[PDB]
Amino acid sequence: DMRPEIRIAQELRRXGDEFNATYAR
Amino acid sequence: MRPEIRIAQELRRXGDEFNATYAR
Amino acid sequence: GPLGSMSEEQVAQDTEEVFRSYVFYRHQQEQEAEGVAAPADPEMVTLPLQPSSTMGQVGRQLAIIGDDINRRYDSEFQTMLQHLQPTAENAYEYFTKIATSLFESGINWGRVVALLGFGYRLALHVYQHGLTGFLGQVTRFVVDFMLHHSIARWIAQRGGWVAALNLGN
Amino acid sequence: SMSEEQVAQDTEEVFRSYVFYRHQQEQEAAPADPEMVTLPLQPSSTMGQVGRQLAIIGDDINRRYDSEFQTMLQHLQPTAENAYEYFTKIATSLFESGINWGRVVALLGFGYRLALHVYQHGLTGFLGQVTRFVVDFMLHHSIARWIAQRGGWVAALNLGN
Ligand SMILES: [Mg+2]
Ligand SMILES: [Mg+2]
Ligand SMILES: [Mg+2]
Ligand SMILES: [Mg+2]
Ligand SMILES: [Mg+2]
Ligand SMILES: [Mg+2]
Repeated sequence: DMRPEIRIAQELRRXGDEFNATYAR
Repeated sequence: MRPEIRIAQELRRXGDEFNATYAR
Repeated sequence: GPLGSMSEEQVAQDTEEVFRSYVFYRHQQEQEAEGVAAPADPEMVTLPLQPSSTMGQVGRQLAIIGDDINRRYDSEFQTMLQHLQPTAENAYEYFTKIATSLFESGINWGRVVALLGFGYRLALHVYQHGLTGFLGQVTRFVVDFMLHHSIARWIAQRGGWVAALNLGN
Repeated sequence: SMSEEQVAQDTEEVFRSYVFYRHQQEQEAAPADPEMVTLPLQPSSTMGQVGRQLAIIGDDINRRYDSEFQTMLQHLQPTAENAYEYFTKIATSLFESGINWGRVVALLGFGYRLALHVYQHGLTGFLGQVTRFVVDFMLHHSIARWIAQRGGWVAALNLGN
């Protein structure tokens, strides 16, 4: 698979964008 | 003198004492 | 006062205060009774905080409203961090690479919070593997990355961290 | 092969041990500052030893300056709002007439005394802010470079006599 530092950033961005969609008006 | 000026003065005095004592 | 005038250094000092409360109240809410969870991190359980303040509330509120989202990512981040094997020697380098990649397509409030979350998870992970006394280093990673990669300016241009108190459902 | 950013990271680690061992000494010479009594430190390391050793060998000098610095901090009345501003002014004046190892140590000492003073007056949770004052002042005003040019903080382990 991809290097863990790459995967972590992808999942942080995924999570961040979920938070933004839910809580940023 | 203002407290911050005296603090800096005493830090220089302390530091130079430390240096004279411990810097070979 | 008007938007645009706040300095990045003000945001940086505030970020340290926000991150401490984020860490404290996040760790507090994740604890479970009856020994069913991982042992608490005593450095986080007893982390000293400034007297109750608006910046402390920002950190606390972002931890609380993110709780459900955060818990859904627990198992995958635990796996990815074990794979990463961060150490005292490489934590800075890895933090920088990961944070840079996080923000490569833009900044938004959710991604800012995700950076706080990553700092929290990195600090907890290295503690669990025996690296004590490192929470201040991770806090510096967070603060300095934001300062040097435009995040502090993005926050400042929006009025500072207080603007995050409007995040919610 | 020593970068200023490496020296800055080491400064955070040096200062934490400096604070811990200095407070431990003061309390064995006023109510303890529990944030310093229970300050987490990295596992035994060279940088941790640097902080401990600089606190120990300066103990006699520091004790002789107790009354002067504690009184001047009471006069200064630093707060959460102005502490960094005063720190920067004082640190700038400390190094404007020269840099030497003793004055570098004096800056650590002032960081310790400032952190203890504000805690004693009710400002909890501020030790990280003061640690940042120390690290960032040194980094941004070329003291970290001065240290790096001497091989980094490990060179301070040769201070003694
Ligand atoms: Mg609240
Ligand atoms: Mg390690
Ligand atoms: Mg180390
Ligand atoms: Mg946004
Ligand atoms: Mg702010
Ligand atoms: Mg405040």
